[PDB]
Amino acid sequence: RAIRPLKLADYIGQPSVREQMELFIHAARGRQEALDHTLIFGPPGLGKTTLANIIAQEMGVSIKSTSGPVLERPGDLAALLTNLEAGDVLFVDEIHRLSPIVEEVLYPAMEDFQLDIMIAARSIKLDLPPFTLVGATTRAGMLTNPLRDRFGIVQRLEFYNVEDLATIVSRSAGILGLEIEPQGAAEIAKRARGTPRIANRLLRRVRDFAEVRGQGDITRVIADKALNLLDVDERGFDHLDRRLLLTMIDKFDGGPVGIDNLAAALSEERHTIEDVLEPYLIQQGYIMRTPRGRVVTRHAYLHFGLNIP
Amino acid sequence: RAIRPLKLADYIGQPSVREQMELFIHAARGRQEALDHTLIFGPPGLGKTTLANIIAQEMGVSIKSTSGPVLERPGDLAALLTNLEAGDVLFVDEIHRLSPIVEEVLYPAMEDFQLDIMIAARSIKLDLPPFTLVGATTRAGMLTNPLRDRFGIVQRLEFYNVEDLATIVSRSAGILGLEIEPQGAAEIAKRARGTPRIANRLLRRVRDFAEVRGQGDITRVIADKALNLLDVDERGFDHLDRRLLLTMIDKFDGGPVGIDNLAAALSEERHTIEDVLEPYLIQQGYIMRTPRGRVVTRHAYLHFGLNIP
Amino acid sequence: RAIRPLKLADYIGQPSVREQMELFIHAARGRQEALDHTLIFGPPGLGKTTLANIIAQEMGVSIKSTSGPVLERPGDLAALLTNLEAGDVLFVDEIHRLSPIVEEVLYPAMEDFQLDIMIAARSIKLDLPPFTLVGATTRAGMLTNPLRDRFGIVQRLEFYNVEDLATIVSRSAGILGLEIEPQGAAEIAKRARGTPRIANRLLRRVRDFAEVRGQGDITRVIADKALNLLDVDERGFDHLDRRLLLTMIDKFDGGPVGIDNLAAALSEERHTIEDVLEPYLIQQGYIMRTPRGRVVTRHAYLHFGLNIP
Amino acid sequence: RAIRPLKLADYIGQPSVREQMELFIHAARGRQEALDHTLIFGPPGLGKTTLANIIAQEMGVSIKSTSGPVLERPGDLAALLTNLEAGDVLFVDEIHRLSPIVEEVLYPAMEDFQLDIMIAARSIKLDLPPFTLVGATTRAGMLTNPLRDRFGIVQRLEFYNVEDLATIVSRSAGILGLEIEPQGAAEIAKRARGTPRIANRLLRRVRDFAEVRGQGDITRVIADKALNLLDVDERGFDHLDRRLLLTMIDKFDGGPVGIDNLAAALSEERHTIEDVLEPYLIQQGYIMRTPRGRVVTRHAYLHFGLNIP
Amino acid sequence: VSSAEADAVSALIALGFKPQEASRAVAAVPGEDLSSEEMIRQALKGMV
Amino acid sequence: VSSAEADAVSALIALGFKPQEASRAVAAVPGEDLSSEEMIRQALKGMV
Amino acid sequence: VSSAEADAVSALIALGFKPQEASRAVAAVPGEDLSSEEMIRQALKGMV
Amino acid sequence: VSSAEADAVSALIALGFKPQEASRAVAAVPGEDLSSEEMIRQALKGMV
DNA sequence: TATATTATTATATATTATAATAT
DNA sequence: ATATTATAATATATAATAATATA
Repeated sequence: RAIRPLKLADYIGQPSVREQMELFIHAARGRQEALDHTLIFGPPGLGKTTLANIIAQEMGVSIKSTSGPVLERPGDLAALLTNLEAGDVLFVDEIHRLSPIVEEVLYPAMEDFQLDIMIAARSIKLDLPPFTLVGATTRAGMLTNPLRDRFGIVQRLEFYNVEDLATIVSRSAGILGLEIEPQGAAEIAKRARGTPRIANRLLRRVRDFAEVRGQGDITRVIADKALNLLDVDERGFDHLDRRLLLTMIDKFDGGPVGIDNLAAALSEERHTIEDVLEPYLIQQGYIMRTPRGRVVTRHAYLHFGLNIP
Repeated sequence: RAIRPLKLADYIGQPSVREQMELFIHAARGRQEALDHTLIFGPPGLGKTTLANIIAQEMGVSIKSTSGPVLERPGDLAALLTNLEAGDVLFVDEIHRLSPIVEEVLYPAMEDFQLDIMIAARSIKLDLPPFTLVGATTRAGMLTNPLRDRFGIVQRLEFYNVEDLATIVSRSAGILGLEIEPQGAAEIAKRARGTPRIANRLLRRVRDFAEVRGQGDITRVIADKALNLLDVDERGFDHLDRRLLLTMIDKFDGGPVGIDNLAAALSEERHTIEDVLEPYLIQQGYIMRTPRGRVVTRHAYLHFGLNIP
Repeated sequence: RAIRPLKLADYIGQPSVREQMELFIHAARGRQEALDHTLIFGPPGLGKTTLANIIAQEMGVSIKSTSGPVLERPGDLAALLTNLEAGDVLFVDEIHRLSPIVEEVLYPAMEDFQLDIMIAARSIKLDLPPFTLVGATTRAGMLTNPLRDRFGIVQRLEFYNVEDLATIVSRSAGILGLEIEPQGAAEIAKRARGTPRIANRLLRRVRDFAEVRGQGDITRVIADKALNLLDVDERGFDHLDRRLLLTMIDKFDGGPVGIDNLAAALSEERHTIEDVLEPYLIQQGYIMRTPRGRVVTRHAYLHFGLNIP
Repeated sequence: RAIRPLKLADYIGQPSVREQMELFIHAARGRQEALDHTLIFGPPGLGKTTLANIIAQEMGVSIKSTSGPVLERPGDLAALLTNLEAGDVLFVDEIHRLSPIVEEVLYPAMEDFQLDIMIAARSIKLDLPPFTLVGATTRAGMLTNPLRDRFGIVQRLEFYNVEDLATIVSRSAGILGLEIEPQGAAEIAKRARGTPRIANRLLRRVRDFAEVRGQGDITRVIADKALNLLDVDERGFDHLDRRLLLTMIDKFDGGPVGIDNLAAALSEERHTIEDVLEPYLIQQGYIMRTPRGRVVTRHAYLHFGLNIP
Repeated sequence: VSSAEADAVSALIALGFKPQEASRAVAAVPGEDLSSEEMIRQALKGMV
Repeated sequence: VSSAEADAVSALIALGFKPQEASRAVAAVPGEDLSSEEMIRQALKGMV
Repeated sequence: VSSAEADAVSALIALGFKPQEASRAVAAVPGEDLSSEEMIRQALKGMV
Repeated sequence: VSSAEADAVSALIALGFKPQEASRAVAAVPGEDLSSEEMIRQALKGMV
């Protein structure tokens, strides 16, 4: 109902995610048991912290939704440890971006809810109340696997299909109070590059654009106006993406050839291309840079309908 | 409240290795001498310090739990050696990470318990008390050949046998108070991942399942419900792993692959895959890793009825 | 307090090798001058450092022991040469991994102990004292051809046969005061790949077995029960070795795959893999090496009662 | 005293190559110039370093020598060519291993003995004094054909027959001054392998029996006990060649075999075997070269005592 | 301060603080004649 | 410094200890001109 | 720091040497009253 | 100190030794009455 | 004097590289 | 007979610390 919805049925995410470890934890809560540790991870900008905050609020427990790179010091870590009580829960964002001292002071906490601090000098035995840490990282491959042993639950994120995207945009437009057509929801889902939280941001932007030039209802001409304004159509092709693929088909026409060469042809930084442009079409069956080189399917050619055998 | 076998005789899971370590315990006690240097290596995270504490209990003498960063200088380890007494022991870790100056300092320390140091050149000879030098690393292969040859006993560590894994699962469920089934215990031993910590995490999660889905009861069918609602295969595959298999047999169709293309198409960090999902199946051997691209082995082909080039 | 042999006849194995080296010893005695520089090639487990020490005492010269991996810069070499004097010798091992500038420094240093490297200004004319550099590497193929050609004494060090290994076990038990049955000596000699270092280690394990489970000296029955308790068959198999055998004959059908793939499957080093495998695999004829891979023989497959398909 | 050949009369080698280099030197001296860039592709070191020393002796100038892989940078080559004076001799072994930029810089050196480099880019014009480049490499087959096209003088080398061993016995043993029997020299040639280096080793090692025993008897077993094992049926070959014949006959049946298959069977470098053992064994008619496989001749079967397949 | 507060301050510098802020944290919420753990716990929420 | 003290200081310097703390530990516990091994033992008995 | 020095550095860069090595080589020799080509030649003749 | 000592220092520097400890090894055993190769030998025996 | 202004010691990270292979 | 590029090293921009003239 807010900018970020609250109830779990508001955000019908991955049906496996929506089914597993939600009804299970809803039944398991109230058993006088402190919950164990949990990861949600995937592409960035997907509001995984919002999902964890949601999980905490149907658990009805005090939560401190925190960011790891903000909390670099062990002192604020211990401050958040003494902030909560028995059987509580803590939320941290981007745990993999921390100084090691964070992890070797949270290791006794993971072990036996213990705050071992050093001051011959001797370390001091300081127990902590039972708790829960949830992990909210973009990528946790660089996270150490002692932690991966300590964290008991992992959940991944993936690009959303058009049905989940359509349901999400319809629910969030009902949150936004729009008069969008179901065809409007489908066209908004197609224009968006998945990313349901960023898709919600795009829906808010498109709603502002439509309210600037009209009412809250969404019509196919308004969708075309937004697609031409944002230079991204329902095929998801960026203007730079469309221009570069037109350049590639204008010279090699699906010819499998090397990247440096195409980067010099486009006069663009190839690493920026690597980390932005082709992954998005690479999640679909569009771009297939081979050992011989780039291969683009004729499905992408169907944007203009010209292809060769 | 972590897992701990109280004695090496009480230890289960590697009954043969339990027999040789009982042999070693009786060798030290019956001869009333310091036990030989025993080389320990296996899984990286297993609570080796806890095992050393159990061995300390078996001897009845203390063991100074030390590691590579603990003994990065020869000075503090020499100080501990001076603080060592007759018939003691000293746990050492990250010996491969340790400097070669530490290695030459410990050469006379285990060479009949002596010490040689220089001061125009002058020689100073020192003696050391007899003890059992303990060398434990995650991988013993980085150790220099003369030092390991000068070392005595070598002990390999590994995850338990499938029957031993099921026995340990049954013991932990009795510790956890779960009304487990031996068929369910064998199911967990099949899904044991080679990791007793993650295995015990699985026992916790299926205990949650049997609390919320079963009537506080654990059977084979309850275990099958839990490990059908989750990422399950008796080898240890996940829907992560199933997705990797589908893409690998789908994108390049059982050929060598480009890791950048894998990360772009799969939409996960390749480092996360090669740190989490790849190494277990490499231990399973179901892939072969080439300098031109990793290809799955015949297990994936028979897993889906696929041909061989 | 060590049981290291220090006699020429102590390493009576490889009698043609020992006779030729005795001829070289009497040659150096009759020369009363600089020896030809020596590159002995031989896999470990054989006491090759002990052999270098023994021939150094037969020269009546002091020996300094180090290796090629230890050295990293020709200034360290020059320091070692200055420490050596007339009538000295320096044990060097694994010279293949060494900086080349060390090699061009040592070319005149083995020509006539000379060093004429550049400081332009005045260059050095370092003519070293008369002492001959020796090498005790494992394989000379990975050694450079100019260094292999320039060094005078070259010899293969080989695993010892059952009679010499049993005699070595008997004489070491004599130093240890222990008594061995000749049949037990024969079985432990034909086990452990016929290598005196591993033979002595096995002797220590078997005498510990006779200290714990036995009540006296070692017989054939006591030794056999020791090997069965240690899970050592007539082939001297290790548990990791049996695991590798199972993987190569089952997962890979003889294993026609490179050493990198199998070493990663074990998660162990290439050098560790080979120096375990070849000294027993080659002498038993259970695997050969192909550019496709170290594929096992039919003999290895039929060892476990498996018929070749 | 240097036992190595100094003058061309002292040189022992191919008479045809000797007359060819004599007429090259006469043509150079008749032009009042140094010898031009002579290409000598064949056995590296054997008759190549000695040939460069012959050129230095005939021209009466200082000689500087290096290697192919040593000169990684063209700037180093330009530095040494600037340091080379007029008419000086340069010996580079393995000239085929140069990076192409080194060869591009080197092309004016055998064009007109000047640094007429072809290179934001400035053509440096260094005063390059005339010099003789002793082009040494394994063969001209893998040589770059601009380089092989630009060499003014081209010649070859071959492994020598028993005449070089006879001339070595005539010359260097007289330089040694100790008695050698003529038929004793002939039976020494059973293992001399037609090699001047092996002949030098035999000259150094015949003295071994003379200094162990003052009686000085000369028999066939006395001449063989320097290398007591015969290591051959007859005429030159060694234990390594014995292993080669064993793996051709017992394993590869003496018939066709992949070159890499035989190389991995030897567990040795293909290039090392092909440069050392292959051409001499082909010379005595033990192997013929075929692209489909390395098959051995009638000599290999008949010397082994078995029938010809 | 007492031995408990002194050990607390030593732990505070030992984890990264500086002595004067440890001192005013102790002085803000002083502990009286009990074990160190409880009032260091209110100090660590008192420092928030 | 005595011969045993100087040898012990050089030994602890080679062991990685700072020369000041090595000299303090060597001159603190043992007596004067005692056996080098035992006073090295006593100097290295110290811990933090 | 000189026009001839800069020309020598650029020539050694074009010849394959590193700019840092070219600077070290042109600073290693005190080339004075000489042309750039001959100063480069004596610099190559200098160390070797 | 003489030209042999400076040549020894420069040769040890070009060999890769650190200049301050190379200079200390040279100055500890100078070749005032003996050759540069001999005092380089004695210096290289200093740090073994 | 303490302070900005020069030295000099690690540490990933965007580079260079090769092989083997389709093509 | 080109390229290409999938794995492998590598070298320096950016962190740090230690003298040093100067109002």
